[PDB]
Amino acid sequence: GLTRRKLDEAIAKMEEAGHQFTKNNANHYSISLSEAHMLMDAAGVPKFHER
DNA sequence: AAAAAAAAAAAAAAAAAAAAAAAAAAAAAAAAAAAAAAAAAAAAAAAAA
Repeated sequence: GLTRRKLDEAIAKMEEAGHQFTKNNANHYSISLSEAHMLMDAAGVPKFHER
């Protein structure tokens, strides 16, 4: 449920760190499930409890 | 000479079998539906006119 602009904001906040968004056989960003968790953990979306 | 008694006979009654008829069951189809499998059109990502 993250709009494209929100997801680009999240990856602009995240990617400059040491993390690399692992790509599959192609360049397509193959964000692992844990990668997605971390991304939206620090993306700024409050959890169902922390909100 | 005639009567009665005795003996060798047809007709009716009872039981079983073979013809046929109807219904039900096994089967043996030609047709359809559902599920499965083998390709395809908008969106997304990175390096470069």
